[PDB]
Amino acid sequence: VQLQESGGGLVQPGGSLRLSCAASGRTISRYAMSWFRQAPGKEREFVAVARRSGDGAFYADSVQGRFTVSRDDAKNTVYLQMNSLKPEDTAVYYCAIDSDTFYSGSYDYWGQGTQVTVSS
Amino acid sequence: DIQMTQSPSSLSASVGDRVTITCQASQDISNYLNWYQQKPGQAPKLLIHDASNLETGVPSRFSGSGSGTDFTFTVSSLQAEDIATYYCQQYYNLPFTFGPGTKVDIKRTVAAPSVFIFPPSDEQLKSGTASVVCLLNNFYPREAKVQWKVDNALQSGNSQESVTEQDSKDSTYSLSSTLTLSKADYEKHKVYACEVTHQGLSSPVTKSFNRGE
Amino acid sequence: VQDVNVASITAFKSMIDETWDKKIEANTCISRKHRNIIHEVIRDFMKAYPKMDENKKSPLGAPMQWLTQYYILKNEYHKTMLAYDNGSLNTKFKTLNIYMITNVGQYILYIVFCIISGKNHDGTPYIYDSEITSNDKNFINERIKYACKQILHGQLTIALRIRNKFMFIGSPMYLWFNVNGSQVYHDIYDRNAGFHNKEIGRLLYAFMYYLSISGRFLNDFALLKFTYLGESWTFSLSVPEYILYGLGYSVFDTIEKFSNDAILVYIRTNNRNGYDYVEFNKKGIAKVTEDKPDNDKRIHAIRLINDSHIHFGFRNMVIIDNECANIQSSAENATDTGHHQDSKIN
Amino acid sequence: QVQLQESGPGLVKPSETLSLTCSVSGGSISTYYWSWIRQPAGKGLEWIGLMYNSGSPNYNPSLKSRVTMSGDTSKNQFSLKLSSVTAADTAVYYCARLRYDFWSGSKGRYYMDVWGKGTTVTVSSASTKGPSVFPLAPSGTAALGCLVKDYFPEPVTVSWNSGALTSGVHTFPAVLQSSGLYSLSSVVTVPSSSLGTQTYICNVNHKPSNTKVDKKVEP
Repeated sequence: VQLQESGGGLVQPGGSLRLSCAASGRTISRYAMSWFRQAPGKEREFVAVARRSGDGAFYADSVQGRFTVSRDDAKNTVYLQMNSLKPEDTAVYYCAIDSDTFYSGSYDYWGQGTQVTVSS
Repeated sequence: DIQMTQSPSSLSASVGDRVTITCQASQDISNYLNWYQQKPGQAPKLLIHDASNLETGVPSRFSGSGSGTDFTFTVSSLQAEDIATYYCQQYYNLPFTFGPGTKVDIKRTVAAPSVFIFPPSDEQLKSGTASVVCLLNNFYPREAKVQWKVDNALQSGNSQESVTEQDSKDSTYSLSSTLTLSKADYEKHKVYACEVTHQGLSSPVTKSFNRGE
Repeated sequence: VQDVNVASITAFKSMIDETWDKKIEANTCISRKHRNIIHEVIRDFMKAYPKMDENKKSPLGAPMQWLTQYYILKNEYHKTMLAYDNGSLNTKFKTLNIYMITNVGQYILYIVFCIISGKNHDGTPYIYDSEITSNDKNFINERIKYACKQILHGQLTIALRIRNKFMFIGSPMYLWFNVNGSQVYHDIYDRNAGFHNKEIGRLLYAFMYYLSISGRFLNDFALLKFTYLGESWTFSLSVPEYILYGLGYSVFDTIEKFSNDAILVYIRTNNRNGYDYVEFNKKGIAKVTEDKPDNDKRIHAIRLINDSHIHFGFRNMVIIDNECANIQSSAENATDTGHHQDSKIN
Repeated sequence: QVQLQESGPGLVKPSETLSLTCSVSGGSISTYYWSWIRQPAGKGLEWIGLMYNSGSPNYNPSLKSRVTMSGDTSKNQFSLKLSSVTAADTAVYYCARLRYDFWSGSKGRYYMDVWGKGTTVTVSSASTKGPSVFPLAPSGTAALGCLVKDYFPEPVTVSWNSGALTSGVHTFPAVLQSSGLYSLSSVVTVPSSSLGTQTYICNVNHKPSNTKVDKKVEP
């Protein structure tokens, strides 16, 4: 099972981006999908999680109201719409599968990560 | 007697959302229905009488309606302090009967747990038993996993967990895991670790100590 | 054109003089003569201006003609009353308030003059003149509920300070417009533990407890219906004297029966320390053809005999005892003895 | 100011009689209607019976033979007696004031608006046992607490610094160990700079055994 991500890039402060993460070998419909980011010299912090359809999406304080996480179970792909971008959002964004269907956060399989840079 | 049903059995909503609870009666009870709010650790508090009349002092965000068999309870703008179990009760016939209740939970942003471990206190070892307590403090969502490893050996069937009710201010949860060991088995090992996973944690968080050290 | 009964004004003025210096003791109660006077003053006050003017009516149906200054000031009974004997009763009244009352004359004069002037104990009127034609049902209901509640609550404040047990003047029936008697009962007693005392305001308790368990309009469950000047009231139990005296109803009003149950309509006292009554059985209008007794002997009480709360009809509580200390106000001390002293008139 | 408070033995042997008392302040019991309501742990509410101001009781037909309710005017209390108890009677018992309304139909309208704090009663053949209190010593923000182990039956009240320390306290619900004895822990998060400056004492209280323990937690 592999997680390929894309959509990163350089943006002016206040711009918007849409990240994507396609999955292979396994169906994401039964597992929750989380988004993490890592700025240089910091730990990998939580951004958003997209549980199974109907179980809701949850966000972090730093990204609440600006980011929206969604999923396309038919295409085995999850997304992260990023609006009102600020330089503090510059990091490498990863996507992980919660291997536990009970939502305990057993992040076994991760993506390669894509770079998001916000600067003028 | 007259039997009451409530739907849903539980629900999770964010602050500001419009929440609606339904209550059904097995027969016509006109508007002889009460609505109670029971916050954790308290007695039931009467909010609405006669299906739609608010009690004195109840916030205006609470409202109710209905007459006959089906009844509706609505919180127009859900607040964090409203975490409770809401019951409906009929007084049309004796005996008075309550509904099964609806649990209203608050949805908030993700907060990772702060993990702490506590070795057994020297006083307890004199009893022949050792209790290792692991603490998960103020986290959301409620789902979390706790694993005990003594000398890097995963434990099973020798620990008990306890979760607090949702907090009425920051809407978080707290979990404890107590590993109970005999003094004999406790002294045979050195490192006692508590591994915690949570959806807000990218990698499992481990807190451990060394016996004596 | 207005019907002004000057006799009740003279009897009231005499009653104040004879009682202006009588200190209210622990068991002091208002005599039958004085109650019948008080009962007649309020009823005569309403009949002076019985209806509202067609061009200044309440769309809610509230009896604004007895609640607002616009109608009370041109009420010829109110005008004659406040000016009687060089306005001496008005001079005495202007010196009284709830917290200084100590004598019977002060108690009676202050409570009654507030009612026939449409004034609350804090000086505010029951209903403002601008609210006569008001369509705000909830707002008008609160004001009428406040006036009705405060009449009973104010007397309980007096009874608690004096430690009196049986002084009682009721809220007349028209002040119960949309008022929930069960609410008034719980509102007052939940808010002052002193009123629960076994020696404090017993006739006030008996009046409010009865109204807390029997609503004004019982609809299909109604057995009796009183009506006076358009103000109606229904009953399904026996009607003790403190209910008819408190609400201001007379046994000579429009009494209507909706069942074949037998009722004993006490109307007067007799020379053998008993009570003369008239019995009715059939459905329809129960008209008392007897002469209306004077203030010394008049009685307003009904004992209901139902065979389908019975203590309300017991002889010694359905009629207020003349001995103030022997007045019964609860089922615990309710006795039904002495029927051989009464007499049937039919 | 109507206020209610339940009281009674927290332990009752099977087949024996449960006895509870509700003390009323701020008004006479002869003024209102009253009712008993019980709620087992984690379950719903069951109406036991009502009592009118005349003392006449009306019981739930489910318990219509085992219950007796009576009033004491001299003490301003009313009691609840439940005979032949089983495990199904282990619950938290509440007494409440039953406000009534008879001005919207002959069918009375009844509301339980004033509730007591409730009392916990456990039906068991075991004997009461006091708890053992052990400190959870700490090692920006630090965590410390107390371990209330091996007691029976419920409940146990835990406070910190005699009620001075309230914010940040988490007293977990008790767990039933395989020995039949309950066990809980109460924790609190404090600033790291106060571990040597501020003194922290937990106040464990177990009514069924008359056990009050004040334990000092220190690094």
